[PDB]
Amino acid sequence: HMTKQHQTRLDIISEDISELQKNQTTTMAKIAQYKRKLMDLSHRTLQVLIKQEIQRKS
Amino acid sequence: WDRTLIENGEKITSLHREVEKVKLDQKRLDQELDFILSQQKELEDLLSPLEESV
Amino acid sequence: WDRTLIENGEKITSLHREVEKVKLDQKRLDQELDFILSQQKELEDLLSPLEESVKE
Repeated sequence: HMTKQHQTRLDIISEDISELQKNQTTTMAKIAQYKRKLMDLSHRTLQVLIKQEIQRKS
Repeated sequence: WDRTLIENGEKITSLHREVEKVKLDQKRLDQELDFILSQQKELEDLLSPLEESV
Repeated sequence: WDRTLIENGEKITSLHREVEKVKLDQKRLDQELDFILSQQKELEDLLSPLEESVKE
């Protein structure tokens, strides 16, 4: 009869699944931050490529 | 048997979805990750050439 | 009465491993954020010089 140590283990598993969700939330917020920074870098490099290519023609 | 067998049997199924749900939210997070490492290795490729030239 | 027990013990070990594996992906995933981060920096340092010689 291990019915008691099964419930303990299920608390532990349920405890960890909670922590998991908390991690998913936070790193959701980090991806969001990094995607916004990436859009700024992408623009700025494009401008440089533009201004830079305008230099060519002349 | 205390009916504790019922609670465990119940938690099992509950925890089952949780993980399955969570495994999904993860798959979606991993996808956001590659798209970044992708557009980013592509931004550094466009810049590496014209850096030591300007 | 007993066969049910030995079955839950196995079911619990499954949940236990599914959880362990998901943990590993989060660990890996944060490791990748670190890379992304040290990469956005090098990209920024790499940009300033270029956007300056053109601020004409």
